Amino acid sequence: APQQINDIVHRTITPLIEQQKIPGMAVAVIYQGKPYYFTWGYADIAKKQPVTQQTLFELGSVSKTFTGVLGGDAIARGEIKLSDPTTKYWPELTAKQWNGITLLHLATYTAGGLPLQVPDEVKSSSDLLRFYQNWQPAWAPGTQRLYANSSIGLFGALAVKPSGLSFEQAMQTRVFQPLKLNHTWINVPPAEEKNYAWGYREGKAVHVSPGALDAEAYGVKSTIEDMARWVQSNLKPLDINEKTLQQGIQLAQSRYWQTGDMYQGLGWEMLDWPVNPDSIINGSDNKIALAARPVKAITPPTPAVRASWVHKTGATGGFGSYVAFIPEKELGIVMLANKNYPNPARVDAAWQILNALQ
Ligand SMILES: C[C@@H](C(=O)O)N(c1ccccc1)S(C)(=O)=O
Ligand SMILES: C[C@@H](C(=O)O)N(c1ccccc1)S(C)(=O)=O
Ligand SMILES: C[C@@H](C(=O)O)N(c1ccccc1)S(C)(=O)=O
Repeated sequence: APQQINDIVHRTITPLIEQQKIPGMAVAVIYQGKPYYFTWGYADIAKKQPVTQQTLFELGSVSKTFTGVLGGDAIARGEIKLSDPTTKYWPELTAKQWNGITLLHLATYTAGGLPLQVPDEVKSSSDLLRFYQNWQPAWAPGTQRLYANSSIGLFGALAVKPSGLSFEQAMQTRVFQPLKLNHTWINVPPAEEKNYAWGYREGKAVHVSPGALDAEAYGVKSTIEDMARWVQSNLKPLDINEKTLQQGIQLAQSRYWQTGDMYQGLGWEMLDWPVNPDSIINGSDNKIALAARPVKAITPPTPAVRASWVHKTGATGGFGSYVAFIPEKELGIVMLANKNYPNPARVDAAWQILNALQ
């Protein structure tokens, strides 16, 4: 590999792994249309299985970027509009607080205080309906952002309804397959089980537990190679042959809301490049990232801005991931680990690497 890339990546990631006690890690740097891969440690400690370029990691909330692009593709297909009322796609949602809550609000966490999690007690479809029917907003729509699986997860479920496809079938056929992400999964198939890393939490091997809206909010598993291809697809949407997917990728990077110095896309979040590293590093801490914050509407949304830092953190109980890229520089990074270690450590490492290369 180019020595600059080798050195920049190793000098940043080796200490990170040591400090954070990460059992296994894979990193991709995407530099001018080419990926460079690096791996460390163990996918399975007990079985002594190393992390390889074929190891599957749980992406956790990085999955929301796939959800956002799938939703973008459904808009491009003319199947949904972000301006449509939620009730158009879920007519059983008759409670009055839903008047004025659109798919845009669901997609961007601005419905007015939908909770981070769907309650664990929600086990059935009828339970889910009751939950949303009985939910009371703290805020008028389009006024406060509160990061929420119950928000974007419902967006993903509704976005695919006109197609008649299940969320998994829509994702596979409309996103994974056209982009040749052949080792990216909502449900890991038996053929891939030998590559599926264990997550580690408090010294125990764990995989993500089933939950309502899991696929839509945090349920994708992928390899470092497929994730590098995902970054390249989001860096160069016009190279995608399928018109609706090409458009959907771009719609996910449109800037719909601003809070502080960040802009909310569909799944993706964006800041102007060059960024203040303190703002992305400190801003990534859950003390800010999961907080309720006022939003300014961007009226109308800015189309995807080339000079942006585009990124997403995400975790499950046993995994921690980060993806960031800068379209104007054709530059990106993917960091996948089988421990949920703090967001700011991820973002700090990514910025050190990308800043040294840009
Ligand atoms: C960088 C550029 C491209 O596709 O070559 N564009 C882009 C802008 C934002 C995000 C991703 C790509 S584009 C289609 O505006 O010219
Ligand atoms: C906060 C969020 C994430 O970091 O991806 N979630 C999480 C919460 C606790 C532990 C691990 C992850 S999630 C996937 O539940 O939304
Ligand atoms: C992330 C997930 C998991 O099992 O890994 N968990 C979860 C549990 C209930 C609802 C949503 C997510 S978690 C946060 O306990 O680790």
